[PDB]
Amino acid sequence: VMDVMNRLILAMDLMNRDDALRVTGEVREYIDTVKIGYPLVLSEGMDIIAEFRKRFGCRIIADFKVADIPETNEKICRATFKAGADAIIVHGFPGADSVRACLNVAEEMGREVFLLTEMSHPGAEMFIQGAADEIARMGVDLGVKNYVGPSTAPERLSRLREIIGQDSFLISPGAGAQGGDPGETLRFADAIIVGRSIYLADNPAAAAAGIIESIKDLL
Amino acid sequence: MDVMNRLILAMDLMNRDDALRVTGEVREYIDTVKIGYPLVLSEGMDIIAEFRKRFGCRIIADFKVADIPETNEKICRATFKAGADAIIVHGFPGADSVRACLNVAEEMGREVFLLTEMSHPGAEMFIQGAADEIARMGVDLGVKNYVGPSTAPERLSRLREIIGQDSFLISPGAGAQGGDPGETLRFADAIIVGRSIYLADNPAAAAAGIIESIKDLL
Ligand SMILES: O=c1cc(O)n([C@@H]2O[C@H](COP(=O)(O)O)[C@@H](O)[C@H]2O)c(=O)[nH]1
Ligand SMILES: O=c1cc(O)n([C@@H]2O[C@H](COP(=O)(O)O)[C@@H](O)[C@H]2O)c(=O)[nH]1
Repeated sequence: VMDVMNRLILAMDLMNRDDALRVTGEVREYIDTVKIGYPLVLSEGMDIIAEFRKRFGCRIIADFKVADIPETNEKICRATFKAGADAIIVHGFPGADSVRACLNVAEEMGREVFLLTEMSHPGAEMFIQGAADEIARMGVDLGVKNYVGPSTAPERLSRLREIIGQDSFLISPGAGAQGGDPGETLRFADAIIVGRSIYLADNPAAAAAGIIESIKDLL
Repeated sequence: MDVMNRLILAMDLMNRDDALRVTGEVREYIDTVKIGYPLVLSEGMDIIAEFRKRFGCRIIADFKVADIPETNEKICRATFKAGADAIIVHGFPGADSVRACLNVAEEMGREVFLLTEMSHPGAEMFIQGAADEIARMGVDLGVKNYVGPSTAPERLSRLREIIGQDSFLISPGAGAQGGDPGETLRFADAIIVGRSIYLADNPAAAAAGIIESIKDLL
């Protein structure tokens, strides 16, 4: 499994190239894994992945929540890996064929798929929560090894870890700004994803170091 | 929304030169183009302004927005800054995520399309069972624009029943995926068509032919 420094993944959702680069550079000593999503990619282009790889010693997870038909999923993954992303995040709710399309490209291209099985925000309760156990089990059946589950619902996160087993790799957003607790989350997740708590802080470095100190015994 | 010939081109080619050439070849038949991540992630968001400059077409950004509300807001803002007229959003992540998109669209004078049910076989596993409830959620939220599948006309008809005749409904899956243009337009306002046109030996003749086959529905 990828070796995530300090069990901490920066969610770089600033939409300005200069700011994203400044903040990411400032926390570089604490984090070697960066999640880049559409807020930044749609603002600055896929070349932002190239610039991050040039500037920092960071793994790149493309948080694109892939959610299309299999044929379109295939193209999205091909474009994303071509640009230099190490991994891509895909939704499981569109079903098994859509997930397998992504797995097949990642296999061909030598990269990784993460499966998002359940989400951290209130709206996740309406439709996703009820499908989550089955989406997770479908992931296991398809051979998915990397997963995403919510920091804001420890009870649900614990169940996800059960389903996927101790050998699978699990990352979790929702600590900090959304109210999730880093320590409790790391009881089940391999790494926490953290965005605003860090990138909106007056001192992103101090904020990152503070999170890390709070979980020191877990490293 | 007034779509020429009830036909929306899904431009999923991933090369700028081919995308522009093929769109130019069928321009006389359409005035609405769906641009998705295959083209955008390959060529950049500047392609949206390039299409408007070359064709003056309306642009629907098919980004299947499916994140938390805060991120959805950022995605729509970036998308509309690029010149998109409309954006397609998933309903499965729930109401707050959809409302986030509605807010930005209102702020920038754009439209949100709610994808309530999909066209491919995997849609049966999780989406189909939620689809009616997602459509009702759209109605509750004041959504007026919807997306549903040409490959399942009985499901598309049910979607039309829920949203009413006043809402706008577009539908992918005709052609390559096996849907029928004429049957689909019994329920949808417009059909979305990609491969049947953009992979055809002669895209212009392909578009013309589809239109010929539905000429009585125009
Ligand atoms: O269920 C999920 C899945 C996500 O990818 N995310 C993503 O994780 C990040 C969380 O950032 P933040 O720490 O600012 O709340 C955002 O990029 C968001 O899109 C989430 O918040 N909840
Ligand atoms: O349920 C859906 C929703 C879609 O947006 N689409 C999109 O509609 C287009 C269909 O293209 P095609 O005519 O080549 O099958 C693709 O861009 C696809 O991503 C779909 O096929 N099914």
